[PDB]
Amino acid sequence: AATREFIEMWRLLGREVPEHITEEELKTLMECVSNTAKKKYLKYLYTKEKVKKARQIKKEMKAAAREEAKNIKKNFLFLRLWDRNMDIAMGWKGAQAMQFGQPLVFDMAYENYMKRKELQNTVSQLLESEGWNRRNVDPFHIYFCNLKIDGALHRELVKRYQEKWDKLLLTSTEKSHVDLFPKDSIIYLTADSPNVMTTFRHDKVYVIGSFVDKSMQPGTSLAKAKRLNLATECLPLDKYLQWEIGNKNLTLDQMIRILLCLKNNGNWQEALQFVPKRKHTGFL
Amino acid sequence: SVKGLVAVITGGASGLGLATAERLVGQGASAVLLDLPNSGGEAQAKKLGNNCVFAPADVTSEKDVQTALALAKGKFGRVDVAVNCAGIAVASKTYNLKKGQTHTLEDFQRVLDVNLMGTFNVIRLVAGEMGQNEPDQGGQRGVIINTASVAAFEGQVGQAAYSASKGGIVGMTLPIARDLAPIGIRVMTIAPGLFGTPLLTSLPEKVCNFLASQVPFPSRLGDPAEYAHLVQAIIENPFLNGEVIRLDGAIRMQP
Amino acid sequence: SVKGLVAVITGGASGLGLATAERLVGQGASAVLLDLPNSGGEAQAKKLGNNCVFAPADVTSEKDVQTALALAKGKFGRVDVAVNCAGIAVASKTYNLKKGQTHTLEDFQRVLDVNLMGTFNVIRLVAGEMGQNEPDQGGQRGVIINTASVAAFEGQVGQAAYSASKGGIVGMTLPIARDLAPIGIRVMTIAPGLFGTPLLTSLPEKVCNFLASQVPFPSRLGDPAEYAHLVQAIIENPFLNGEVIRLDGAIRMQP
Amino acid sequence: SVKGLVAVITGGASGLGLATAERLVGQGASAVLLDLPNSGGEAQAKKLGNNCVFAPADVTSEKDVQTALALAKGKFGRVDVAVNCAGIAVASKTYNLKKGQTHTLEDFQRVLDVNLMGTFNVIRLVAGEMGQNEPDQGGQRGVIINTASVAAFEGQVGQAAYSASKGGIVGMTLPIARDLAPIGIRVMTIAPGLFGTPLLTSLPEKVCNFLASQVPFPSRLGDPAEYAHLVQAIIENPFLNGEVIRLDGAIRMQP
Amino acid sequence: SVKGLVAVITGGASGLGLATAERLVGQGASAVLLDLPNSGGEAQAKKLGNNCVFAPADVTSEKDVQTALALAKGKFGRVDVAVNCAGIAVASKTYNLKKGQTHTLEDFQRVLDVNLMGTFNVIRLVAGEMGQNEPDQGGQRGVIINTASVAAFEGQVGQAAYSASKGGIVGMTLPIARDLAPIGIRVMTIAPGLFGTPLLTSLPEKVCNFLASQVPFPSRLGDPAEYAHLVQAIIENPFLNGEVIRLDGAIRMQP
RNA sequence: UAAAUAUAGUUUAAAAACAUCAGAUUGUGAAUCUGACAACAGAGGCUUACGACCCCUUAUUUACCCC
Ligand SMILES: *O[C@H]1[C@@H](O)[C@H](n2cnc3c(=O)[nH]c(N)nc32)O[C@@H]1COP(=O)(O)OP(=O)(O)OP(=O)(O)O
Ligand SMILES: C[S@@+](CC[C@H](N)C(=O)[O-])C[C@H]1O[C@@H](n2cnc3c(N)ncnc32)[C@H](O)[C@@H]1O
Ligand SMILES: [Mg+2]
Repeated sequence: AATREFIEMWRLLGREVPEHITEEELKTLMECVSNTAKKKYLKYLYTKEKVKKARQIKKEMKAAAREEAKNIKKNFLFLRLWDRNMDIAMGWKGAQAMQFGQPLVFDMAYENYMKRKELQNTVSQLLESEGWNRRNVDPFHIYFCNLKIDGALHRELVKRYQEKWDKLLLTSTEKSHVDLFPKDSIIYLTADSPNVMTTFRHDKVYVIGSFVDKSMQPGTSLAKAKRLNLATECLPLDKYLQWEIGNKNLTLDQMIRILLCLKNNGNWQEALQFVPKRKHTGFL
Repeated sequence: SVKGLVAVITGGASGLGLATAERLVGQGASAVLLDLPNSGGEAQAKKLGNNCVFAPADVTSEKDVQTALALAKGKFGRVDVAVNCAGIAVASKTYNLKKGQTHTLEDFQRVLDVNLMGTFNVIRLVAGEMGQNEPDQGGQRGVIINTASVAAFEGQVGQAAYSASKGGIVGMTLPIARDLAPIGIRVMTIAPGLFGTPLLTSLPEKVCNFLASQVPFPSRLGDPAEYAHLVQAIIENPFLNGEVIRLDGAIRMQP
Repeated sequence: SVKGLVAVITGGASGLGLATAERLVGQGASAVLLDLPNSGGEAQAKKLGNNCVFAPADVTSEKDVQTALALAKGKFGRVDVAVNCAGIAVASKTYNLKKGQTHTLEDFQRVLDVNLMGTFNVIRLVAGEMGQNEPDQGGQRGVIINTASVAAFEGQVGQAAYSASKGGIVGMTLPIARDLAPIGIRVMTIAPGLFGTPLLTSLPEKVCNFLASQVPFPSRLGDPAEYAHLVQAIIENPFLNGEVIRLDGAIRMQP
Repeated sequence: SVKGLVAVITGGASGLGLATAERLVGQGASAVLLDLPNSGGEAQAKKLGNNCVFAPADVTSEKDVQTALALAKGKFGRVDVAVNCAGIAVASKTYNLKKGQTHTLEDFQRVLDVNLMGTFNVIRLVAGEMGQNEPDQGGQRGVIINTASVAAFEGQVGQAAYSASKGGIVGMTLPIARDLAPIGIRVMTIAPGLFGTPLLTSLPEKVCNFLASQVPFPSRLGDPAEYAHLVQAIIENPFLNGEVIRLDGAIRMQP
Repeated sequence: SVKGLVAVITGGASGLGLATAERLVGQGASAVLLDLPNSGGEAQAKKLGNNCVFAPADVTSEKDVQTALALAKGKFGRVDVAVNCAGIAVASKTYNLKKGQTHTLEDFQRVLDVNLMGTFNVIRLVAGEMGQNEPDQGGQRGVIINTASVAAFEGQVGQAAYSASKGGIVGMTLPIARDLAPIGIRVMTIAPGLFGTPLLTSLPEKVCNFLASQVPFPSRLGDPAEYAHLVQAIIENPFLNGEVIRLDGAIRMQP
């Protein structure tokens, strides 16, 4: 198209532009309908390759330092197979969790409210969240609900996980959480909820919205829990923490770690350690 | 050789029992499918041919098994082999502190009645039928093969009832073999691992796939035909008695 | 140490259960004798002093055990140890060709109900009681000790029912230990050999002397105090879990 | 099916090994008789026909086994099955107080070297040979079958050395199966009891004849062909792995 | 009671042997630390006081053990208890197809020599020493306690040599108990799981944390004092004989 | 209404460190290797550009509630 030549002049002005831009990145530049929108995307591409180059340069340096060290230069009970063994042990715990674990629902019904960038970050947070659950002493039985098979969220999940996706010990379904669990057992977590959570209940199914709203959309999560008459709760952030700055909507990885701590008989002081320290001045 | 032998196969309408029936009938034996009226055993018996009949019975019932053995004797004249493959399981923890949930006594009782009491009920009645047989040249009147599980040795979380029932089958294998030794009835037990049966298919697919991947070799669910092959080997080998054979691909079940 | 611990001992009015109560009470523990109303447990509890109470219950019934555990909680405030020593036996061959006699299903069921189902009934209910305990310094909330038999491994002629029940206890020891591991309840099983329990001391002297002579060393019937000593060792040792300990003087039972 | 398979049979000039060779060759397999130079294996190999060759070797020697496996590869092109049937026994008490006699260390060492170390020596070397095989449809590269004894579980008086060696074979069966699972080599162990081998006939006639009556059923010494039959069953069944099968007619050895 | 008893503790300079020595000496027994000269056995014996002496010996050597036992008799007058805790562990796969690496025969041999042959060497020589004791009121002349491993039952990848040696100890426990039963020497075996011995505690903290989490309950490495406690329980209990006790917190090792 | 503020895994600094995901049968620095991810609240602009500056939205905190 004309965009291939159009970007060329932008480089000459030194507007923080990457040297190499792949064709699939040019297609994403089509979505940028404004000068500012393009500027933010190029700045993203610039910083992406710059940290790639910086880490790569540190890789040849690391590789060179390793080979020089080796050139200069017993009874065991176990072979060193720990990473493999730990993965196997987690799988057994995961298998047990899918049969007896407490359900935790990640509601994937927020694709329409998220742009490309936000959807990417949602999957990153989901990857981290699942990892913390997998390694836990008492994992949740994670449910991915309202996950459309052909949707962008599903496609990105498959891309990040590759062949691991079919082997993840979680339940991913197109069906809603209301179709899988009794409505009285469902508690929809949202910071906008009027009801402040006091205790972690083991007989309840907590629902977390898979929704990274950098462009903040308050009440979207609460509205979903009111369209279908579901109970809502919010974290007692004000009750326990002297809040200073920042959004009170925490990330997915922070939420699951808070819930995991609470499920394992941790108190609110231990659980709220996963709230970013930059957002408060301590436990009141 | 199993040619001409008559086998009463408990739970023979599906899973391990059906695979045992198909193999034995294919090898020239006669089979009686002992299973519940709703099991669909009539269709399986018709499919296997004239050397297979369906005997509707509940193994927990003395009268039901007596009727089935009378049917077996009426059609084929004798009983040479009994294979106990009927079994149920529950997935229930003994006690869950977080949920405040206790394993039901009725759930434990139901599993024992079918798996353990049902097996013994068949054993004690088929032994009487086998006792009427004239001994062969080796002095043998019959072979009884029971189905335990690897859960009898490493039962998982939630498998207390199943493990108790299967551990009971393992426990009574040698005494019953000793009981029936004077009259020439061999008693053997197979402890299958993870097999492609409805008992395992009911689990979530992802759980089934992970468990199958954890079988050292071959890394797959057991094929029911493989169980049937071992059953035939036990029948043919006169010196296997009072033993439990693990058929599990070397798996050891974790919690 | 067992000082200050509260133990619920099923079948505690006689035999292994009584010896366990006498030792634990002598070592400073509190005992609840859970036995049948006609067992004479009231006299034994009175003999053992103020730190022992009699709780009439049938282990096979949920209501009776619940009442007994409520009595234990009311009297002593908590339950730390459960010792399952309640049990019966039958002597009956699976099938006797000469006499044309078949083991009754009722006899098999009765032994299973008391030995196996009764044990599980106590386990599942006491686990809920021990679950209410605050974990100790080692994270432990309780210890459950079951009584299997050597018959679970080499059951004699006529011991099919007993071997099945005891094989069931052995089978479910590990899964229940796995079930209760997050709660911090250790589950252990003792498999005693020939002990000088009232059942064996009432057996004919001809059989009794021979069986005592068949123990490699010491060549005598097991003293119930020796069972009690092992029970205490299990309670005191925090790392014994999910295991069956044979207490038999190295005997291996003949047919 | 074993047709076309190549089996290396240790101790194949007599006893269990020879019977295994006769069966497998009769079923269309090729056998390599690995036995001592003075064992008379050359005559046996000639008797079994063109599909059988004699490879003189001492299993305790790495070089001897390497030469034998090279002979097997040269003659038949591959190795699919290894059957470890070489073994020795010694009758010696650990300590005799009356005679003031102590078990010699060298007697214990010699039994371990042949039975236990010799088995491992063959396993570790044949695994390399089987590793060169292309996996079959089921991913299998070979099958290794070891011969333990019932002495691994109920060792008699004077069988300390033998029981240790056979207990070692049982102990390492699972780890080796786990070791070779990625390669697709199944590892199985047979634990025979009281077979009509020349070893058992070397005992006094009165003792062996009494031992025959001590087998519950059939009340006779094990036929070596019955061992061979089980070996074939293990080879044919893809899902038998990491397990010990007792082939003993339900006997449990007394002191 | 262990007061006044003399214990010969093999491998007593560290780990399970040292913990056993500390407990027994603390309970009023006399201990002889039998360990290699290069071990800090002399310092440990001096630390434990006048009731503990260091006897440098290699368990694989008949002469070394004879010298150590003579030292025990000279210092304390008799031997009442033998605890075999000396051992080595190697990790080596049987065969590695990708690397083309085969388990060394020498690696297998050296593990057997120390773990299995060394244990038997001590047993056969201490039995002679214990045979000279006057029997107690119970007819007992001594107690021998061996250390197997859970690897005897579920050996992991790379544990073939270790599992064989430990499986050999398990195998010979009953026959030796039967051998020494007329003499009145009890033979018992402990199969520890994961214990916080220096060999395990030297691992990276990431590995130590993972191993602790693998134990169902308590979710920690075994304390060597817990092993010592079980040793004392075995010594005090006259009816424990010919048995293997798993001390493992209900763990079952994965491949 | 006003003023400061706002790091979407975390923190530090004005780009790193720690983390995350996939692969690994690791001989005990795997203490590694190969990949994946890379967005300082959001939108729109200005400017040679800047994280600068100018606007609007949302959110947080502290004051203040009608002139
Ligand atoms: O101009 C706004 C707002 O600045 C002012 N206002 C709101 N709350 C306060 C307050 O507590 N103290 C003072 N001094 N001034 C305040 O009032 C105006 C109108 O109110 P808002 O627009 O903030 O609120 P409204 O309910 O109208 O909603 P919306 O217009 O924002 O949608
Ligand atoms: C970053 S929030 C999404 C915020 C969005 N504006 C909304 O309406 O919720 C991602 C999810 O985490 C959960 N969550 C985040 N912060 C929370 C809080 N403080 N209390 C309760 N749930 C919270 C909610 O389920 C939410 O959907
Ligand atoms: Mg954040």
